[PDB]
Amino acid sequence: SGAIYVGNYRVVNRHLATHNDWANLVWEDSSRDLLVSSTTAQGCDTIARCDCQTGVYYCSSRRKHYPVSFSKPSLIFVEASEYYPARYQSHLMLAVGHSEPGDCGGILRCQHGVVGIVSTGGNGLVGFADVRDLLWLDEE
Ligand SMILES: COCC(=O)Nc1c(Cl)cc(C)cc1OCc1ncccn1
Ligand SMILES: [Zn+2]
Repeated sequence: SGAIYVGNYRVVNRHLATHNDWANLVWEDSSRDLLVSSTTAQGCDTIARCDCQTGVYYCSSRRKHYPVSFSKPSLIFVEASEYYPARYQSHLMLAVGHSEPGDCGGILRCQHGVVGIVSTGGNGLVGFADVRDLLWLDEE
């Protein structure tokens, strides 16, 4: 589990969104595994605006933050889980890093701020849904 809290937005994995998220919906995209809902309080996270390929992510199944190198956001074939059929995920970055299902929502961050959240992994893979292209998270 986990979310990004930027401005009056809450960014979560679409597959982990609650009824309150869906009832206060701003934007969602199944191909990216992302959903954004509105919040009453302002958040403290800042979004990175960059092309970094190194950063640090939080792994709840280890209670640890790990430094990683990660690929650029791409369209990458993702095998079945309980939430989607084997399908093509978009805006996804991969790293070698330990991963299990409930890890989704952990933040990946670089020197500029929040890069994305955990979404996929296995087999020593961890996939991050990128948020750096969502420039509107910084306004309104
Ligand atoms: C074995 O069931 C699939 C599963 O839940 N795997 C998975 C794992 Cl190990 C870890 C995370 C955080 C997400 C995951 O799910 C998305 C996903 N499905 C498949 C392949 C890669 N990423
Ligand atoms: Zn960066």
